[PDB]
Amino acid sequence: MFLFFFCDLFWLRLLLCMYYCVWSRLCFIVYFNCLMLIFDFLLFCLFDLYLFVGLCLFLLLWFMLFNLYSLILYYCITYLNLYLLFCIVFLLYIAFLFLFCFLCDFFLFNNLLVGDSFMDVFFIRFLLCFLECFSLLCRCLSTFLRLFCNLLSSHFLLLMFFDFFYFIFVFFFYGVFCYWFILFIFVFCFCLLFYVFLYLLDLFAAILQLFIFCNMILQLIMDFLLFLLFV
Amino acid sequence: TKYELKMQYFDEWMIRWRKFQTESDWEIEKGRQWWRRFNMAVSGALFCGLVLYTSGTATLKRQYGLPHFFDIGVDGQAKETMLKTLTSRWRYTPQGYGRVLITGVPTYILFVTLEHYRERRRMQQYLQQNTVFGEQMRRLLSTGKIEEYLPVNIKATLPASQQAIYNY
Amino acid sequence: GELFVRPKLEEIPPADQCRGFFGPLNDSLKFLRLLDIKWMMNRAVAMRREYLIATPTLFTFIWMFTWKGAVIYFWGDRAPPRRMDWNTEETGRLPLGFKPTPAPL
Amino acid sequence: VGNGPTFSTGGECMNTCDIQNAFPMNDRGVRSSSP
Amino acid sequence: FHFHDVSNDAIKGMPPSEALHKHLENAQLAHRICLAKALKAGEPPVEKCALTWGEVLIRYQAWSEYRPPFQDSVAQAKYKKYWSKKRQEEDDKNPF
Amino acid sequence: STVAISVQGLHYVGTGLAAIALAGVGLGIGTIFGNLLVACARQPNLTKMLFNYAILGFALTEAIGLFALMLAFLMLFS
Amino acid sequence: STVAISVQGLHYVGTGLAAIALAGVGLGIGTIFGNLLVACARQPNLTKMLFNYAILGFALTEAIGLFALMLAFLMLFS
Amino acid sequence: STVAISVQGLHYVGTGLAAIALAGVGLGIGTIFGNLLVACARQPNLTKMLFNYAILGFALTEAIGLFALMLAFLMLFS
Amino acid sequence: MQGSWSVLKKNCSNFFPGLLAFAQQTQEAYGIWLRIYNRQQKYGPTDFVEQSETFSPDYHKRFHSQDKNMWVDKELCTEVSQKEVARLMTYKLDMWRMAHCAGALLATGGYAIPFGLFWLANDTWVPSSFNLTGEELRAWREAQDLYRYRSAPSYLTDTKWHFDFHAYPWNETQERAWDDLFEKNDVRRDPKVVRPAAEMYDGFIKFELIRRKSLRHLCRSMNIPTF
Amino acid sequence: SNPADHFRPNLKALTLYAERQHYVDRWLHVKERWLAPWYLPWWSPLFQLGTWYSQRSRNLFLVENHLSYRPYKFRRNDEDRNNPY
Amino acid sequence: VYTRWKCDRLPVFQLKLFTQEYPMHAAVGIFTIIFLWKHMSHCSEETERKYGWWAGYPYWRDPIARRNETKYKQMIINNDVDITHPKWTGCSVEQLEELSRVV
Amino acid sequence: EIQSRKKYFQTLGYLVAFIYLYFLMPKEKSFSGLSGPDGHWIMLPKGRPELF
Amino acid sequence: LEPMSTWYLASWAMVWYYAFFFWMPMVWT
Ligand SMILES: CCCCCCCCCCCCCCCCCC(=O)OC[C@H](COP(=O)([O-])OCC(O)COP(=O)([O-])OC[C@@H](COC(=O)CCCCCCCCCCCCCCCCC)OC(=O)CCCCCCCCCCCCCCCCC)OC(=O)CCCCCCCCCCCCCCCCC
Ligand SMILES: CCCCCCCCCCCCCCCCCC(=O)OC[C@H](COP(=O)([O-])OCC(O)COP(=O)([O-])OC[C@@H](COC(=O)CCCCCCCCCCCCCCCCC)OC(=O)CCCCCCCCCCCCCCCCC)OC(=O)CCCCCCCCCCCCCCCCC
Ligand SMILES: CCCCCCCCCCCCCCCCCC(=O)OC[C@H](COP(=O)([O-])OCC(O)COP(=O)([O-])OC[C@@H](COC(=O)CCCCCCCCCCCCCCCCC)OC(=O)CCCCCCCCCCCCCCCCC)OC(=O)CCCCCCCCCCCCCCCCC
Ligand SMILES: CCCCCCCCCCCCCCCCCC(=O)OC[C@H](COP(=O)([O-])OCC(O)COP(=O)([O-])OC[C@@H](COC(=O)CCCCCCCCCCCCCCCCC)OC(=O)CCCCCCCCCCCCCCCCC)OC(=O)CCCCCCCCCCCCCCCCC
Ligand SMILES: CCCCCCCCCCCCCCCCCC(=O)OC[C@H](COP(=O)([O-])OCC(O)COP(=O)([O-])OC[C@@H](COC(=O)CCCCCCCCCCCCCCCCC)OC(=O)CCCCCCCCCCCCCCCCC)OC(=O)CCCCCCCCCCCCCCCCC
Ligand SMILES: CCCCCCCCCCCCCCCCCC(=O)OC[C@H](COP(=O)([O-])OCC[N+](C)(C)C)OC(=O)CCCCCCCCCCCCCCCCC
Repeated sequence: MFLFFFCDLFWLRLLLCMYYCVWSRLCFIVYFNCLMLIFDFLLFCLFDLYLFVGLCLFLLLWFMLFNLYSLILYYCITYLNLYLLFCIVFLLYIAFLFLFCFLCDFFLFNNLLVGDSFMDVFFIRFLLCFLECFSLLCRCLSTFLRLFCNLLSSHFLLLMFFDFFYFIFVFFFYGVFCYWFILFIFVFCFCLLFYVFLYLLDLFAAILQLFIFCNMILQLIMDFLLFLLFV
Repeated sequence: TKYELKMQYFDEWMIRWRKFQTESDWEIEKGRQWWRRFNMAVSGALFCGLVLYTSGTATLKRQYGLPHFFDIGVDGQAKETMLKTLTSRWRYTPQGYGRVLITGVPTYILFVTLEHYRERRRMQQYLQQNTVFGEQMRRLLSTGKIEEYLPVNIKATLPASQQAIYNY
Repeated sequence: GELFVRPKLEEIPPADQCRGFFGPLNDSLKFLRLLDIKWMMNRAVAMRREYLIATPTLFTFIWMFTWKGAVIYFWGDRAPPRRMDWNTEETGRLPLGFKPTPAPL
Repeated sequence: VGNGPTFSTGGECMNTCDIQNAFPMNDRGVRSSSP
Repeated sequence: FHFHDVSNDAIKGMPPSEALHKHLENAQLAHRICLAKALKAGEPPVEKCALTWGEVLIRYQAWSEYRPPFQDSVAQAKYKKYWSKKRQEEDDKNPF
Repeated sequence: STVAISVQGLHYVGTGLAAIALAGVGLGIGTIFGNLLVACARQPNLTKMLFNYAILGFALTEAIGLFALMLAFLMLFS
Repeated sequence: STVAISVQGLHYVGTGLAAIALAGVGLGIGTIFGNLLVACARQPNLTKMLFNYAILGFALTEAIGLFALMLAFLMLFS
Repeated sequence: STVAISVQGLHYVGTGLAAIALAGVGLGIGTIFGNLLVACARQPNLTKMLFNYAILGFALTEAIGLFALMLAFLMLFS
Repeated sequence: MQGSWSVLKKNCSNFFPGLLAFAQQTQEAYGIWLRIYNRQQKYGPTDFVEQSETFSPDYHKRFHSQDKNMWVDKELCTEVSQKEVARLMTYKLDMWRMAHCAGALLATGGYAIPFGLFWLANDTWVPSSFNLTGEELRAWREAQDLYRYRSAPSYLTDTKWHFDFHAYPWNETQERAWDDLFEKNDVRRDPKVVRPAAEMYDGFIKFELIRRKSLRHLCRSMNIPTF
Repeated sequence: SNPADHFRPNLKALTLYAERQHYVDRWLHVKERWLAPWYLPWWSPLFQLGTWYSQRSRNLFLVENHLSYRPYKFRRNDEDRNNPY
Repeated sequence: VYTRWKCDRLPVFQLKLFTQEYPMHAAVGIFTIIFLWKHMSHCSEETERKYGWWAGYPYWRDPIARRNETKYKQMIINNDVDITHPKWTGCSVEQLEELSRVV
Repeated sequence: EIQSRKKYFQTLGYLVAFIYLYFLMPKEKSFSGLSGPDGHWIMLPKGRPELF
Repeated sequence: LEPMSTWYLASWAMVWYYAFFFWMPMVWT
């Protein structure tokens, strides 16, 4: 089976072509932490710690073109599938993990064995190492699951509320002319307030979820970085 | 001669018509698997030997010197013996692409040669078989094409409870 | 976190100081050090070779999370049924009177 | 005067940006939007 | 002619090979019935018997792929290891 | 014997149980805001960092609340 | 055999379970106002800002109550 | 005698119970951030280390909640 | 330099004479290298001969140490002359490029022929022995210089940017040395003023910690094949 | 249900089907055509890359002796749990 | 001065980007694509009927049946398949004629 | 200049594509069958009688 | 729910793979 379809960004691709044929400065970045990894001067890293900037920026742009514009009614999030997000997070996370593993430095994993020599090695430290190795994969899974479920739930809620608003607005507006107009006016104002609140909440939540999605990958990278001090 | 190009069609057909796989063919495939594992083992041993031979003197001293993890006494004796054996004579210890080539090319050549000749051996074995698979192999080598549904054409043997289809 | 420096040869405690599951495997019990996993773990921790404990674990997880997971899921053998359909070893053989084609020559 | 654009600013206030020193300051105390 | 019973209830207590063979025989019977009807009507067989032929083809594909396992040392060892007396008793006790 | 049943109304029960998860979500939000007021009382100048972090936590909890709401709708509309 | 049972009274249970979600909302609001009173005494000069923040938190909790209440009425009628 | 009954709707009720585990997750997250604001109010300069540890705690808590979601979806589709 | 039909014809015409000259140079360079290697193994320091291991402090990855894994044979003039050393270096470059090409040929069988056509159309990666006249040698040198111009600025910018964004000089003299090290070739740099930068960078990054991307840029600038 | 139906791609244009046997056979023919010529020796890395892994996978499939039944990959109906056929 | 992004054409820059900037990511992406097309590229007829149609499967015209019919007719006509062969029918041609005369 | 020309052509192409997609292209697998294709099989064998 | 479906997962993921391998270089340059 081979299905031929198209993403829902064609108009946005046209706009990007129209507006970015000429250069322009970028100063606001959703995830700015990918550009400043070191805060204490004289610390430098021999590992390619800035390799994630390009992928981070492209992912932010793509996910913003999809999610933020999905608030507009009937707009489609073409990539919204659990296993597709699993594929994306697998690509990124496992790529960085295999970059660290291909380094062939086993000492890099010394920190996996949690605790000190005082703790029993077999009955405490080994169990902690097992749990942390499990927690890495769980972090990957959690990133992808959170990204999927936030969008799915928010859009379900928006659709349900819009259906209720349409129903009451269409089939109960005549009450404006009746003696119970005050009840309808109260309900209508309540609905407008909830509409605005839902839109604001979704707007903020999409950006925040993208921030956290990039933050998880940067955290994975940071968990294996070692900084040397200039002398 | 390139036996893999001929054998890929036969293997795919056998997978599609695996029901008619006699125990002899199954044994042939198990032997092929065992020989693949043996080839892998010998290639790995050769690669390890080449790596050890070309290792630097300081590297060998660090690897086969103190401390001893177990300190049983046999471990130290063996490590000292190996270190002395390696460091006694002069050894060509290249680095970079040279070591890569020296360590890999022999291993790759050995593995590929062994696997190719084992593939030829398996082709001969299937040729010598007196089962439907052997007939299919002979027909493939003769006409150059795989004849699907051959077992039902020549009426290959079936279980006593499944011979009704042949009843014509 | 911080940089790791391998211990010097003089900073490594002696093997006899290591403890096993029950007690130290000193003289008359050295050959049991090979079989005692906890003794080996303690020795590795003492010698600062902790990676020997961590590297096999993490890698294993990866090997499961990447390649063997799907292999088991898609091609693994489930539990056998109660009534088993064994092979009668009757299928495959050529029928009587069949003239097989000659082998290459 | 024409209606053409100028050196882009990205919507950043040069009096508080992290590279403010690279923008010259005029008599009024307002840093320039361009070099 | 008589079609075999390949319903879920009947299939439940049947070996895979027997079920596959029964499905193949049913497909062949349906195809031959359709061909006989076409011949009686005199119309071409290809224009009427395509779907039945395809069903026979797919049943053949499913039937020829399965090879019942050979009963040997390792297979018997696995079967005995999984099916212990305790497990057999538990299965007998279970109503499902 | 071999028996099989399907109850239509059970999907309502599962929906209500999922909604209970919001009890630990709404309370969690109050805890964040409860701490926020105390923090703002003893560090008025640093209201910016505290208010932003309070929003951050609220959205994080709201994610969990949205997790449960999705299951509730799935068990309510299907 | 196969049975298709439709119970007409199970939506009451689901509605009640959804209504339980308000226990968290009420407690969350109580926590917000409890901290507000403590904070006001600590730094009374910032009463208005703390009052506004408490209202913000209350609104967010009330919305969660509406989501929980949304699942209640739907089940109750549907 | 022994009667095997295969009820279908019981896979919904179990799902709703699993979601209740989220109640202890959302509250736990709120506790972390509630303490974060106070900690920032007490040692505001140390905001970064507190923020990172809060994220670490939030991550670990979220992992537990997902395990509940894993069970919830497994039962919902079973 | 971009490929051209004239260069393709030039290299095709001189292909077999070039191979023969390369073989003769291979024999001569093998003799020279045998002499040099014997001298190094006999009179070299213990660390240099035993290939002492130097590991980075962060990921413990081995790399050549300038102090230990490099040795200057002060008494090499007795056995090997300067011209022989220059010949050996030139043959090393040519042999590296020829080895890469031969490896590609062996790997891809007969499917490398069109890529061989692309190769002979450019003088960037052809051996110096393929030039049988002064003009051809001049064009080949021009191609090499073009490759060096293409690659060097990236390496210089990488080094300067990484250091300047992750560290600063300690004293004024080091500041001047660093600033004057990366001046354009139009101006003349005083080696005495610039030398302290060597110690400063030794403080920052030695040759044993050089990163793989910077190594790729350096190899590009040195006309060493990288793929 | 109806709300769930809103999360589908909205620009589906065409669907093409192909049996695994057919396109696998076509790919094998292409590979044989490209790996046949004499100027590509069997010991070259490219030829081995092309052939060895496929041979190993097919051999692993052939040696397989599973006590359980694996339903046909391309059945007409695979949505029924109580009917592997 | 020379820069990959500014001087190279798009295909060359793409190859450079995914070979000397993000090679591991490209390798993992190809691995995942191969897995997806090896294990998630099939759909049975029942699955298509249940979920494969926007508004539902139109049983009143059964498009799947017509699609399969066209497929099988094309295969038979092009490959010159004798669908009356005993293997397809399970009986001899004479038996088929007898059955046709009977029914 | 190069980017301006390229983006001009790309904008025209994307405008054509957008118009076709959102105003002309029919959705596949329609219930009534009045618009869009129902799909078909490809790569079928041809001229291979031995295959069957 | 299609978001939970896998009957056409490969064709669905082709969109992301095209975006990553073919559109990222264009957005990059
Ligand atoms: C049998 C029926 C026919 C179908 C046959 C199919 C055969 C299939 C074989 C088997 C394949 C199996 C695997 C399939 C997997 C599919 C997966 C999938 O789809 O995932 C979704 C996923 C969706 O991606 P997306 O996010 O939508 O972005 C991709 C877009 O292309 C947009 O992304 P982008 O913008 O980033 O792309 C770059 C874009 C950059 O932007 C542009 O260049 C702008 C233009 C964009 C064009 C592409 C968008 C298409 C929009 C819809 C169609 C437009 C109208 C067509 C009108 C048709 C009318 C009938 O540049 C281009 O696209 C370059 C092409 C430009 C062409 C310009 C031509 C100008 C001609 C001028 C002629 C003038 C003549 C004058 C004469 C005068 C005489 C006097 O698809 C893909 O990733 C691509 C899948 C492709 C797989 C390969 C298929 C094989 C090739 C088939 C070619 C058929 C040609 C013959 C057709 C004839 C008409 C019927
Ligand atoms: C450097 C990288 C760092 C970054 C890593 C980044 C990634 C994360 C890491 C984790 C991996 C992530 C996963 C990513 C996907 C990668 C692909 C993948 O997973 O595919 C697996 C995939 C799994 O197979 P499958 O497709 O699922 O099919 C299953 C079938 O079994 C397939 O059937 P088959 O026909 O292919 O056969 C396969 C065969 C493979 O094995 C063989 O063919 C035979 C053995 C080969 C040996 C190779 C050479 C080893 C060294 C030789 C000796 C050297 C020293 C010589 C000098 C000695 C002086 C005394 O295995 C078996 O069937 C098992 C046979 C076991 C027999 C055991 C008999 C009992 C006695 C021996 C054991 C017990 C001893 C007790 C002693 C007690 C003493 C007190 O492929 C394979 O594993 C098999 C093919 C590849 C074989 C490669 C063999 C070499 C492996 C490397 C060895 C050296 C490095 C390790 C040590 C390093 C130390 C510093
Ligand atoms: C179409 C062809 C297809 C080919 C496929 C095969 C793979 C690709 C072939 C090669 C491709 C070309 C490029 C390769 C990488 C080059 C790396 C490089 O630049 O190295 C420079 C380096 C030269 O630099 P150097 O300064 O002279 O020395 C390096 C320094 O020591 C460096 O100093 P350092 O400070 O960095 O020291 C650390 C260094 C120390 O290491 C070294 O440098 C020493 C050399 C390596 C030693 C490796 C052996 C270690 C001991 C193994 C013991 C095994 C016992 C098992 C017993 C089992 C009993 C049952 O590295 C390590 O510590 C790494 C140790 C290895 C860990 C392996 C972990 C594997 C995890 C497996 C996970 C699970 C897998 C799946 C499941 C399997 C089981 C079911 O090269 C070498 O030293 C050796 C290079 C060897 C290249 C590979 C040769 C390939 C031969 C292939 C033959 C078979 C062909 C099959 C064809 C099939 C049909 C198509
Ligand atoms: C037929 C089977 C084929 C198998 C498949 C092969 C597939 C292709 C892979 C590449 C194979 C090699 C290609 C030819 C290279 C030319 C010979 C050579 O090594 O030149 C020296 C040169 C050494 O480089 P280096 O960086 O200077 O070495 C540092 C050492 O410290 C240097 O040490 P040093 O500083 O002390 O100085 C020593 C120097 C001093 O000498 C000199 O200065 C005098 C000049 C000597 C070298 C002359 C080279 C001339 C090259 C051009 C030849 C003519 C081409 C004509 C083309 C047109 C024809 C019409 O002499 C050397 O260079 C000696 C190096 C050590 C020997 C290496 C050869 C080992 C393999 C051969 C034996 C095989 C035995 C098999 C047994 C089987 C048992 C079962 O070679 C290179 O440039 C390296 C190769 C570059 C391409 C690498 C591509 C990736 C390779 C990955 C292989 C992984 C394992 C295999 C599996 C692959 C699976 C994917
Ligand atoms: C007889 C001779 C003597 C004997 C033989 C001797 C040995 C010879 C061999 C060795 C030679 C070595 C030296 C070679 C140097 C030249 C290299 C080169 O190519 O330079 C660029 C070369 C031009 O060089 P240049 O002008 O001198 O500039 C050099 C500068 O220095 C610029 O330099 P640069 O540094 O900027 O350029 C570098 C650039 C080089 O690249 C390029 O420049 C790209 C070239 C292609 C561009 C194509 C653009 C046009 C596309 C058209 C598309 C179709 C249009 C429509 C057609 C319609 C037809 C009807 O980038 C790269 O190097 C990237 C490397 C990427 C490596 C990829 C590795 C993948 C590994 C996979 C992962 C594995 C992981 C491990 C997995 C392990 C699992 C176990 O490019 C071309 O000439 C382009 C040719 C385009 C041909 C037409 C389009 C393709 C036609 C395909 C036909 C297919 C027919 C069959 C179809 C069948 C269908 C079923
Ligand atoms: C309604 C049901 C819903 C179920 C949902 C279930 C979850 C589905 C999630 C899908 C989306 C997420 C996918 C993430 C990625 C998963 C990856 C995965 O597990 O794939 C494994 C699979 C396993 O492959 P396989 O299935 O072909 O395994 C063959 C094993 N035998 C032969 C025994 C059957 O990998 C692939 O699909 C890619 C294989 C080709 C690429 C790798 C080749 C090199 C292999 C090296 C080792 C062996 C050779 C020797 C060394 C090299 C010599 C040259």
